[PDB]
Amino acid sequence: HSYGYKSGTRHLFAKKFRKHGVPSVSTILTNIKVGDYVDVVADSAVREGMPHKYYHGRTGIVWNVTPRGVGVIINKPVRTRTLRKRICVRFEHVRKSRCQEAFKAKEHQFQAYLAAKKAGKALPPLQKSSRLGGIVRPKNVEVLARRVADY
Amino acid sequence: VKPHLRHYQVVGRESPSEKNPEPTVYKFEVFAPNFVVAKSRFWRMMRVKNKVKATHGDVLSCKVVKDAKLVARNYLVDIAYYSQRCGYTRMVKEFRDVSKTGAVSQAYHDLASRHRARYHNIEVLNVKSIPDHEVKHLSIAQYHAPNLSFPLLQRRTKATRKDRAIFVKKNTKRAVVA
Amino acid sequence: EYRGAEKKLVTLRRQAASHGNYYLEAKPKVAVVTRIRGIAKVNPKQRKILQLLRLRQIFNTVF
Amino acid sequence: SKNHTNHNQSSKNHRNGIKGPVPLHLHNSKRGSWLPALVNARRVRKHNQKAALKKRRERIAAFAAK
Amino acid sequence: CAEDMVNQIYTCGKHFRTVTHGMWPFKLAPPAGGMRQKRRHFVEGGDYGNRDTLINRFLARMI
RNA sequence: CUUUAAAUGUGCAAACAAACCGGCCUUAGCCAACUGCAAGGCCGGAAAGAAAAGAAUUAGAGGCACCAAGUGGGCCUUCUUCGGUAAGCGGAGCAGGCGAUGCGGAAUGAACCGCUUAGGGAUAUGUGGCGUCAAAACUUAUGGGCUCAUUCUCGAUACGUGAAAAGGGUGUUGGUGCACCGGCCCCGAAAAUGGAUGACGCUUAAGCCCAAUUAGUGAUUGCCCAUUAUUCCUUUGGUAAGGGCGAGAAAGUGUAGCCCUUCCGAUGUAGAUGUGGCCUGGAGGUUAGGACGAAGCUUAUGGCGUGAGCCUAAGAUGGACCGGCCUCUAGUGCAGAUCUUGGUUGGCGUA
RNA sequence: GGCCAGAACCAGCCCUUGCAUUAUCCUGUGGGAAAUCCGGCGGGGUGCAAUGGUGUUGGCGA
Ligand SMILES: [K+]
Ligand SMILES: [Mg+2]
Ligand SMILES: [Mg+2]
Ligand SMILES: [Mg+2]
Ligand SMILES: [Mg+2]
Ligand SMILES: [Mg+2]
Ligand SMILES: [Mg+2]
Ligand SMILES: [Mg+2]
Ligand SMILES: [Mg+2]
Ligand SMILES: [Mg+2]
Ligand code: NA
Ligand code: NA
Ligand code: NA
Repeated sequence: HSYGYKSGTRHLFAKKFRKHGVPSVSTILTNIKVGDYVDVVADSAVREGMPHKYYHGRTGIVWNVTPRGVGVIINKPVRTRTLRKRICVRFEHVRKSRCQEAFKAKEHQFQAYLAAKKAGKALPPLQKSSRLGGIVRPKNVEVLARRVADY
Repeated sequence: VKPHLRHYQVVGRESPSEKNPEPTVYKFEVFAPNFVVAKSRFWRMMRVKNKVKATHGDVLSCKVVKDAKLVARNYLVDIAYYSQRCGYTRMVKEFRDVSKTGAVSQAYHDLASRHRARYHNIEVLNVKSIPDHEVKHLSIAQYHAPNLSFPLLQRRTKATRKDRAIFVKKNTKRAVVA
Repeated sequence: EYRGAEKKLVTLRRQAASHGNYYLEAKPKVAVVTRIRGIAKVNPKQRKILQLLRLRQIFNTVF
Repeated sequence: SKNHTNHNQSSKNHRNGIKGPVPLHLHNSKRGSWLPALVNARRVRKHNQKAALKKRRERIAAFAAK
Repeated sequence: CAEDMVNQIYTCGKHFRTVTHGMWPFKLAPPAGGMRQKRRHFVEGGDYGNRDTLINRFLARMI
């Protein structure tokens, strides 16, 4: 009915219950470099440098840092292809991303294994699958049946 | 004909976990066409009563139960079926067959004929053979009298398949066509 | 190898049954899948899954 | 005389597919970024180019001599 | 040999993917004797779904 | 309106232009300073190249351009819905269809069910069926129950085209010391040409709800029908794959295909493109025919080609011109425009 | 005349018991004559495997 910038954001841009208030000091002290992965989540209590409502859950990479602002590259599908959009936001509307955590853990674990092998220590025994079979000794046995009282 | 159901026994468990390192083992009896349907009924009962889904469970064994020698007995079948506008209904009937499987198949056909109930809406609670002095219905009680006898009337006896004919002579056994 | 594996399973099951416990079998590792419906009025998602599984005709089979 | 629908549009879009995005290492321009850092980066790049020319000259001389 | 291929497929060996990716999909004939109902699950009296080790009799009329 | 809050969704990542581990060079970029942080490079090292824990799969070649057509009235269905009393009504969301498409079924139907299409055999199926029409139980069973219906009316293939409260007959079920509560049938149930489970008919069903496959005898699939599946033969085209160089073989896009083997696809309206693809009047060349009969015309005249078409035969037709091949050229192919000109025709020996 | 038929042979293709489990089971020795039925004790039937060729004999054809 009207193509305003903030149309239909009554629930999107709204603070959670009993969690109102301006940003904290850890947010102010967080450090962002070029090439980091960040999440774009709007803060309703700042109102300066907010992103458009399209970018509220997306993840991107940092390409630019200014005194109080960040530049993020975010993918956007338009018809038959995907664009690379560049948006400028304040530093309060971004948050460091844990999307590569498992990959970095894998790399560290492999390096630790290599160090242990070179040193000569004994590696832990490998895990055993749960899809194998064996003898089952049951402590309790019951009878499964529909009774009269059930209905 | 031989009965169209079988007597199965399914034994199962929930997969052990850290919160549940020693789960309980249950035993289930069901009359089914094959063991895949037996397992399906088992897991339905387990989910509906014990809050255990098939995707976190274990089946320890499924086997088919053998039957007793052929003897004419009276069977009590305790059964329950569902239909809309009636809710769940539980009924008890006495049958007269040569095995538990036969009695239960009779019960299924009877329920289908008299109440339009189907296999996935029927549930069997208990089946047992009762002595001849515990029968409370005359239609079943009349078959264990000591002097029971009757003739065979209105017999529509046909011919062997190889000897059937289309036209035969009027007062003769001679086939004219076929 | 096949004969030995079968015999070993038989002895293990008998040993459990004599004492009154149960034996849990190893879960199946292989399945055989065949397509029983033809190519008409299929959703895009299921179409892609069948293409990835290599079942593009009726009565095609894979492991 | 004015009608709107989104009926055939997804199928049309997927006929020649949704193309994925360009890899981030391509078209990696720096125009419009923070000027104070941009200037220092330019100076360092100039020095690097001079160093590369000198290194090639040294390689050529070594190969010729031995 | 062919027994190597059979063993790998049957036991899910270390070359299961190689052996099955190097094959064309199997193209079978319709089951002689007919199906039951292609629009219902096997549990309901139809044909589709998982039928455990009863798939072998189904396939023995198609191979 | 609201904290709580799903199912279906939606963004990013998962080792070869990436990232890791210790020298060195450059820059003021930051900081009181630097050998600290930032940025761009050089040098050297490691590398289950991604283990084990359910630990992917692919009829899985990535990227980049140029030129142009048609279209811009849509409609139906499944779920979700707003307006409207409603509607074969108006407006939307997701997907599938028809349009543009036949074939096998629902007696009939754009859209329902099955299946999707080169020219043909054999075998087996899907949807639907097995009293006759009409292929199949020459009316199967050595299966269990239920039902009698007197003028539109007992039932009897979904989508879909026959109905409500209330009331009764025959078979059963809770309760107990009569009440209720379901299966089938009857009443409630009233229109205009004569008529419709498709028709006949069917009642120890050929009806309804279940269940079998030759029957308590003992392993496995009763049988009938597709433009589908499997297999065999032939054609045609490839993002094609190999071999060769007594009648036979050309170093080859396209032929009467240079020869042989092999695998995969084949429908289509508007539209695009290809073809040693067909045809008509004339020009430059080349090779030929005709008074022992050219062109034109006739056909139960056959032969060849998927086809447009080409060629021979006979004329008890004609009487002077004309064929093939390679290039060039254009006033170059007709079934329909209330098409244009000429001839004919039924009505009709009628008004 | 390979014009029409029959039989035969090669190749290919279509068709045409075993071991596991055997027990809520089998079999002797208070209730309703006997049986059906319920407690004591003793002895023990269903999931896998086993068109293409190469001649021959007649008919029609002088
Ligand atoms: K329009
Ligand atoms: Mg069928
Ligand atoms: Mg049109
Ligand atoms: Mg169709
Ligand atoms: Mg017939
Ligand atoms: Mg075509
Ligand atoms: Mg056209
Ligand atoms: Mg001219
Ligand atoms: Mg004629
Ligand atoms: Mg013209
Ligand atoms: Na248009
Ligand atoms: Na009919
Ligand atoms: Na004309």
